[PDB]
Amino acid sequence: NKTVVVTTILESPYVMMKKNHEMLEGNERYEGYCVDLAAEIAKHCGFKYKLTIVGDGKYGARDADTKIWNGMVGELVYGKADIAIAPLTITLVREEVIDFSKPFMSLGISIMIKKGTPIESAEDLSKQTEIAYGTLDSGSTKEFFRRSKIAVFDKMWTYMRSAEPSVFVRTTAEGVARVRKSKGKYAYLLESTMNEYIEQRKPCDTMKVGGNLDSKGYGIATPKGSSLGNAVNLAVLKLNEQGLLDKLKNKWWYDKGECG
Amino acid sequence: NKTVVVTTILESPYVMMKKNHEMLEGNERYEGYCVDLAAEIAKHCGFKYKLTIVGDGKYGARDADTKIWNGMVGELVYGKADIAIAPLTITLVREEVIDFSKPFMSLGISIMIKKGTPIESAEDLSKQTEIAYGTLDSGSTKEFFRRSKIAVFDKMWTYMRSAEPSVFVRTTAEGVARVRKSKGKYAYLLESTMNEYIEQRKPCDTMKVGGNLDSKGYGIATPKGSSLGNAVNLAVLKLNEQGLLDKLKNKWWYDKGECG
Ligand SMILES: COc1ccc(C(=O)N2CCCC2=O)cc1
Ligand SMILES: N[C@@H](Cn1cc(F)c(=O)[nH]c1=O)C(=O)O
Ligand SMILES: N[C@@H](Cn1cc(F)c(=O)[nH]c1=O)C(=O)O
Repeated sequence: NKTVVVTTILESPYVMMKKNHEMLEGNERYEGYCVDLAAEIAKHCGFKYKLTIVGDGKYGARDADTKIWNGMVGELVYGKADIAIAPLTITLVREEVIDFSKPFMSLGISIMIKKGTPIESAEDLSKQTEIAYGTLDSGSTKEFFRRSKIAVFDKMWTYMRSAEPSVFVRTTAEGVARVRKSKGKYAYLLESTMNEYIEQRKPCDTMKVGGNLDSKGYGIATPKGSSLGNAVNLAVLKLNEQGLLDKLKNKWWYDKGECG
Repeated sequence: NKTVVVTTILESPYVMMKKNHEMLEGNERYEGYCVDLAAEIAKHCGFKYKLTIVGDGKYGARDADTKIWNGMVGELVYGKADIAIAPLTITLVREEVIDFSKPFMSLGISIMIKKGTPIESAEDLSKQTEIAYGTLDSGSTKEFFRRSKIAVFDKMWTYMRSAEPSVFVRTTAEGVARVRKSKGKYAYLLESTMNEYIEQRKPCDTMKVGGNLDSKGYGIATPKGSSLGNAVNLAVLKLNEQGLLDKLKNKWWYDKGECG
């Protein structure tokens, strides 16, 4: 057996640097839902591991011209990492190049607004131009709008793709900051899981509105043909059935909520 | 290529006999969410199929003594069917003997009450004895309580396993009938999906209360090593991403709701 190289991404509250990470080493430098999940998965599958933060800080997309995969998906595809344990959305294009465990968490694209913003749905956003809106610059959310044939979402994509200044952001933190500093003139489309987390964070000035636009899940990913695939999948199912995944979500989302 | 034998189960609104099934033949005799799903899956995977109703009318469990698997899982395990397209819950014990596609529908165990029943949660049920409660006699819901280490659910299991007369029912329809005819003295624990469907059916006298006890999903199942596994999994992801699964749920659950 060899130490398993785990690729993941800095995204709250999945993986975050501990306040005093400078005084720590190895896996101890990080904390979060996926850090806890990695420990449980490794324990149940019987392997030693090393957490690493994805080099380019991306989730995973294929360049239409070079055909090269970036982000965590890329690290798995090219063998730079053995497994990805992060909020990586299970999608068809990814399932074609890597393997996914059954989902360990549910989510859907949602709307985040600065409290008081006169928006209640995606339809509302699409029917007005006063309030700008966008998504994470790369990832499954952006692709959802790019590919959607649903009238409302296609109308939103047409606006976002040519809006200026750009409505796309590099990170969730940037999207949240933009919502918080735009006096209600910017709304952010992001995964419900991140939205729900931020809503319970000071200064408690954001809120999730409307229902989710879709329904999907995050899965643990391995390179196709990996000897870890089967065990990891069974571990996810066992952890869900034992109520551990629900326990972990409450721990990182609500137990220490900062908004009452 | 050979005609694919699909095993499924009579469970509303997944698979139901058309009103005039007697005048129809083959797959045309049935209608429902899973009937529509089977057609879409077959279309995308390029295969011809024959719908069959599981012989013993069960979902799938292993006898602790004979080690024999019954229900739809059994039909796959022993090669009597090539694929199962029904509301079959993805569980660890099943994943060990058959393969599951990524989930095509989300669900969680929930509580169904006759309107007016003074119950709002599982905790409420566990802390009283006036109102009896049970689950489907066999399936993942019963197993959830049998295996749960969570205090409230373990307390509920202890009561249900020895309650008399028996609180377990043979079919969902029987559980619903019992709730409807027990004047509020019986509450039924069942999958949220079925609960949500029944709530919009006349005589509109039942309702879902409290949050779900767990979070999981239904998956399409194939015998381990099946040449259909990969294609079927990709088909499920494609159908979800195209919004077809959401369209199908609205079609069979809400579009024709009977309660306003
Ligand atoms: C936590 O349990 C689950 C998380 C995610 C999923 C899932 O992948 N999907 C896809 C379409 C609807 C749905 O729920 C199913 C169950
Ligand atoms: N999970 C996504 C990445 N990702 C993350 C977010 F927080 C969000 O709002 N949108 C998104 O696409 C993926 O796997 O690409
Ligand atoms: N989906 C389950 C079967 N099943 C169905 C129900 F409607 C219910 O309430 N409980 C249950 O276990 C399985 O796969 O065993």
